Amino acid sequence: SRIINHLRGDPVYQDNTKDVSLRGTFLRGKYDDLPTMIFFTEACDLTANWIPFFTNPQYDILAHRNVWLLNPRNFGNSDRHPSFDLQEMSDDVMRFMYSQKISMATLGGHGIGGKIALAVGCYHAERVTGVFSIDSSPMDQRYHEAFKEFKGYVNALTEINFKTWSDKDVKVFLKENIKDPKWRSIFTNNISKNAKTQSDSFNFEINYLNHNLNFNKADSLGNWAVKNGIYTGRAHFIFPEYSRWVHLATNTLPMHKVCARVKGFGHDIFYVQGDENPLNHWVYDFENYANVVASKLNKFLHSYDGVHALLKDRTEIGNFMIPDRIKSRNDSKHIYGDYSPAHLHHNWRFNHIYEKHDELDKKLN
Amino acid sequence: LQWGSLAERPMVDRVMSTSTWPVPYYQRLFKAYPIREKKDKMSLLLSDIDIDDTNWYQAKDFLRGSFRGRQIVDYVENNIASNTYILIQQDVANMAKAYVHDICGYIDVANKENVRILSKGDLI
Amino acid sequence: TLQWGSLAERPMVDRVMSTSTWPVPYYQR
Amino acid sequence: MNPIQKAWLKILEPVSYVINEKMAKRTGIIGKLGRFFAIGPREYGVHPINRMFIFMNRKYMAFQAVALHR
Amino acid sequence: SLHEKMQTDYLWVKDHSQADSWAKARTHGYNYIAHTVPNKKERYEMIWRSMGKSTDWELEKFRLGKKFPDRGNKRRWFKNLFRLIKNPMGYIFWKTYKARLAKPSLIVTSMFIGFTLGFIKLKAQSIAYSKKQYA
Amino acid sequence: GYKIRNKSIFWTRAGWKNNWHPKNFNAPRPSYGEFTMGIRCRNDHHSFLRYVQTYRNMSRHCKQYFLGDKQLEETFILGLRSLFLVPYDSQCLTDQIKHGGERRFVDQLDRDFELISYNTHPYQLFTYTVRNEHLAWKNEQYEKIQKGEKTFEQELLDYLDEQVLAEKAKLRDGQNFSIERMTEIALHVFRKARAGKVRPAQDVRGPDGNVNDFLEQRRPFEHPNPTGVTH
Ligand SMILES: CCCCCCCCCCCCCCCCCC(=O)OC[C@H](COP(=O)([O-])OCC(O)COP(=O)([O-])OC[C@@H](COC(=O)CCCCCCCCCCCCCCCCC)OC(=O)CCCCCCCCCCCCCCCCC)OC(=O)CCCCCCCCCCCCCCCCC
Ligand SMILES: CCCCCCCCCCCCCCCCCC(=O)OC[C@H](COP(=O)([O-])OCC(O)COP(=O)([O-])OC[C@@H](COC(=O)CCCCCCCCCCCCCCCCC)OC(=O)CCCCCCCCCCCCCCCCC)OC(=O)CCCCCCCCCCCCCCCCC
Ligand SMILES: CCCCCCCCCCCCCCCCCC(=O)OC[C@H](COP(=O)([O-])OCC(O)COP(=O)([O-])OC[C@@H](COC(=O)CCCCCCCCCCCCCCCCC)OC(=O)CCCCCCCCCCCCCCCCC)OC(=O)CCCCCCCCCCCCCCCCC
Ligand SMILES: CCCCCCCCCCCCCCCCCC(=O)OC[C@H](COP(=O)([O-])OCC(O)COP(=O)([O-])OC[C@@H](COC(=O)CCCCCCCCCCCCCCCCC)OC(=O)CCCCCCCCCCCCCCCCC)OC(=O)CCCCCCCCCCCCCCCCC
Repeated sequence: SRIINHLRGDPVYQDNTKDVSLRGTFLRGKYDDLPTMIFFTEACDLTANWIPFFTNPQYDILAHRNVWLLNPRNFGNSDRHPSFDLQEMSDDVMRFMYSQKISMATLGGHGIGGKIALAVGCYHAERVTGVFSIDSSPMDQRYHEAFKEFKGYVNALTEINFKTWSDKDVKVFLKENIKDPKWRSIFTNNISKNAKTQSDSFNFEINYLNHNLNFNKADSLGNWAVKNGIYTGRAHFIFPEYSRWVHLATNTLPMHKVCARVKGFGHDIFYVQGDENPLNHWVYDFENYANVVASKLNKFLHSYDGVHALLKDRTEIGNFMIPDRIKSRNDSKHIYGDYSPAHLHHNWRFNHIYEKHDELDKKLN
Repeated sequence: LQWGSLAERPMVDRVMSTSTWPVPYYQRLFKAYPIREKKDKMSLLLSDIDIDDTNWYQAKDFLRGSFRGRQIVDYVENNIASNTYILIQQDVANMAKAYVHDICGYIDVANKENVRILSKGDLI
Repeated sequence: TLQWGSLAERPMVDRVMSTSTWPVPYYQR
Repeated sequence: MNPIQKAWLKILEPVSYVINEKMAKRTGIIGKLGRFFAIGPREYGVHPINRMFIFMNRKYMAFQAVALHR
Repeated sequence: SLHEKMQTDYLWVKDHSQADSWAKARTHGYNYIAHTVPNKKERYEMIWRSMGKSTDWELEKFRLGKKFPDRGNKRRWFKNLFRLIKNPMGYIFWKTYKARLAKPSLIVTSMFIGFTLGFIKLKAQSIAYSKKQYA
Repeated sequence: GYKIRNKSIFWTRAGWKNNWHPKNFNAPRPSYGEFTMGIRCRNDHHSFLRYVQTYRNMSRHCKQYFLGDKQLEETFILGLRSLFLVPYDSQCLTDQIKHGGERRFVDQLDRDFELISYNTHPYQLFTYTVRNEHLAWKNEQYEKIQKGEKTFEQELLDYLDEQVLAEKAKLRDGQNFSIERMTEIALHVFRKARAGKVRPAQDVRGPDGNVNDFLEQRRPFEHPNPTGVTH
């Protein structure tokens, strides 16, 4: 009703990668003015599944930020385009932020969603306050067993023909071809019947997706290319102890390799204590995994997200002075010294809060 | 005095910053603590301590700051047969007794009224 | 980061394994 | 800050006036010279030697209490 | 359309009022480069991307424009030298903190000290033997 | 995938994508008869006929080593034309080249014929090697057909014709057997067939991220000393 507001639209196939519009759910915050959070769900996975996590009073995440549960191109309700270039998919978000009048946002993702979130910070860092990645890493996952199954399932889904196949023929096809319970449930709920019951189809573009995965090259979603670059801002990574996607042994190095400000394990990288279970990827289902992610998430948003690099925490804003490089300012009669860096309002561009407060300041004097 | 908007949070939570390239390489090791002052903040040791004597002793201290609280303290420490001020309710025995002894006392009120109304005159 | 460790352990930070096997051979092909 | 620094300021009161009021705010090399030799409180004026004694004094004194308290 | 709409929008591309007074990095990162880090190639991409935004991805303007050094690194050797003189123990302590996190055994630490002090002891004897040769 | 982002990639001081008349200080200037005493120039109008005679020599001198292979003469002719049609179809404005593209290409082709006259041109040696590898495989088929045996190529054609009948015998709802379906049927047979062969590892990485080379033998150590020859 009010707290839950998801704009409604129809996917449009686009020949130009720039004329792509993103659609998703918006969760309003408790308080009037709060920075915004953009969260990307797992590929081919529903945004609704993350609603109970962000709308739980015990966690109380909305008390911190407004949440945009957004679908990438070719997923959910967003527009469709065969290219999956993270640079193109990142510009899509920047246009969404512009159309919605968002100056800068907090980015999050689950699995492959984490990659999409980090790409935006890599291509648009001046407008991203922080990144919170869940069970993902900026890494090539083409040869990870977890990815192969997803890559394998998507290929099996191309065999079904909704026109000829009956509803029962589908259910039998999924159970036999899809062994994973969660993936199976995700795909079933992704099936939708268009108006006038003309026929049933998947909400996500099965053709464009399979080509990206089946080709299994740099543009594949499992792959993380050197072209994506480096993320300059705040980044926190949280993944299960026993995770098929991110192995603690070596899959943590890409974080240091791709994120410049990542301090290391115990500060920006954590593992959730858990058992070996292929379903641990879906932390929102298990309370134990979710409770830790939420606490760590609330801590990142409250103290670490949107904080200058050389400052430890948000507590140091206004009391820690950063050294200045000589000959860095245009003014020639400037005595170089330490300064506290400027932290701006989350939507200072599309509002006039600075113009308003300037007037109030004059009234004092 | 000024309180602002209840809905709005402190400007610190709203004010944000973003990164860019180039980036400083230095990774902060510790938080700066040039001046040793941590006033007005309570100790974090008071985290998971179970109920003890400090709870009823501090309760009286705060209750004695009010007029109604002073009556509770004086009555509890004088007119309650308990071997400890750490009151723990695990049964509603003492609560039901006080209710049946009160709600029952107000019985016969209607029958009493009937006596007056009916003793007024004889129908016949 | 630019502070990866000592020179002797530099060839350690290169390997990225696709499986959960321990210990992991360090050499990156 | 310490008493010895305060004594310098009283002695350098007229010098502080010339460099800060007149020179420091002038343009050109005269300004660069005044802003460079500006007089005031010391940037990075701490004395590590004095701080070193304080540390070693406190560390060695705690050792005295253990060795002497037998 | 939405792409060009936001590019032209002044609000979307507008420096904050205090932006002029802020310290500005006047280099793209091509003056001092990290050559042996595993993200070497990723660093170059951010330099290439920064150079393109300055010229609207028309790098002919960069070829024609003036190239400048990193004037922020000026006099950096002198400055570190004065900090070492001001407080050598603090300069040495913090510059070696991350290295000292991995402490070797008592045996190794003793070998370092023993061989170092023994080398200094022989150096002193050779200085003394030179005074014997001068006499 | 990846596109060049620099918009000025094809810019030169002479214009966009100009590889015919690069800009240089000593530019061509006209000459006037009434004022010109003498001149030393090597340009002439003999390039057209040299272009013709050069084609006839390169063709006739390479056919000396084809041994009457008519199919090779015709294939070589198509390749020889592709080498002479470069200036006629190139983006480069070969008519606007600095000092005459006609003379330039002719002199360049003459250097090729010099090697052809000695039978040392890489295209010649490449042709002999490519042809011998082809005839050896065609003779292997001929020897198998004369013996009544079936070739590996016919076993697939026959195995594919039946697989199509099985697919169209069940495709009754629709009746458009596209070329796409016909294609993915053959590829499924080629991958299965190619995998059956004992071929050297071509892809760097197999199903796992590990490389498929003989050097990708890591711990644990479980191989003993190597054994000697058996008598
Ligand atoms: C008619 C008769 C005429 C008579 C007079 C004739 C005289 C002719 C004068 C004309 C010549 C000057 C021309 C003007 C130059 C203008 C150029 C310019 O714009 O500035 C560039 C230059 C650029 O510096 P920058 O951009 O600010 O930053 C530097 C970088 O960051 C780098 O800094 P960094 O932190 O990164 O560290 C690196 C640095 C420092 O690196 C080092 O480690 C070197 C340290 C050298 C000093 C220490 C030596 C060691 C021994 C002493 C130990 C001291 C430390 C001990 C510590 C305590 C120990 C317990 O490297 C340098 O060497 C920097 C030098 C500046 C660059 C110039 C090119 C140098 C290449 C050659 C190097 C070898 C020469 C070294 C000369 C010394 C330079 C300081 O600035 C200048 O230095 C200008 C100097 C001009 C001063 C002129 C003053 C007036 C001269 C006349 C006075 C009267 C003289 C009378 C003489 C009588 C006869 C003997
Ligand atoms: C490379 C390998 C081979 C190395 C060989 C050895 C190298 C030389 C060794 C020298 C060691 C002597 C130590 C002296 C006592 C230091 C005690 C102390 O607590 O330190 C803090 C102490 C500061 O404590 P403070 O007195 O309270 O001053 C703070 C005030 O706020 C200061 O107020 P401010 O902030 O306004 O001042 C600005 C500041 C920054 O400005 C500068 O310092 C830069 C320019 C300074 C001029 C260049 C210095 C040239 C040498 C000085 C003159 C010759 C020697 C004088 C005698 C020094 C020995 C006491 O000035 C200072 O930092 C302090 C003043 C510097 C001294 C200048 C006056 C020198 C004349 C002394 C007169 C009084 C003594 C009577 C005469 C004694 C002779 C009989 O530092 C010093 O005073 C100077 C230390 C110099 C050390 C340099 C080299 C250290 C690192 C060597 C590494 C060895 C390799 C092994 C490393 C292994 C790593 C893995
Ligand atoms: C003004 C005077 C000028 C002249 C004198 C100039 C003197 C300059 C010396 C300056 C310092 C040297 C550079 C040090 C860089 C900073 C420290 C460092 O290396 O970062 C830590 C880093 C690793 O240490 P870490 O991160 O703490 O990990 C260790 C674990 O935490 C825990 O340990 P772990 O379980 O992993 O392994 C056990 C332990 C193994 O136990 C050890 O640490 C072995 C050391 C035992 C004591 C050796 C005797 C002490 C040497 C100094 C006294 C010299 C005696 C007099 C010499 C007379 C002839 C000149 O490993 C270590 O802890 C570190 C060993 C790695 C080698 C350390 C660097 C070489 C030794 C120092 C060179 C000294 C040169 C002085 C003279 C040079 C003249 C040209 O070391 C490296 O940089 C890796 C480099 C690869 C080293 C292996 C291959 C080296 C092959 C060349 C050997 C050269 C021998 C030279 C002999 C000298 C003549 C006899
Ligand atoms: C009731 C039962 C007994 C209770 C006894 C009470 C014990 C109280 C403990 C009190 C602890 C004190 C804490 C404060 C000190 C901590 C700071 C420290 O330096 O500790 C090392 C500390 C820890 O090192 P670590 O890497 O963790 O290794 C720990 C252990 O070494 C372990 O390393 P590991 O795991 O690799 O084990 C291998 C081990 C393997 O060792 C073995 O397997 C057998 C050892 C056989 C030794 C044979 C000796 C043969 C002698 C032949 C010599 C003949 C010449 C005689 C000349 C006669 C002339 C006629 O080899 C070593 O570890 C060598 C360690 C050197 C030990 C030297 C002392 C040996 C005898 C001590 C006897 C004490 C009574 C114990 C009775 C127990 C009997 C069951 O090192 C540091 O990192 C701190 C900085 C050290 C900088 C170096 C300079 C330090 C020197 C100043 C220290 C302060 C003042 C002096 C203190 C005493 C130092 C010896």
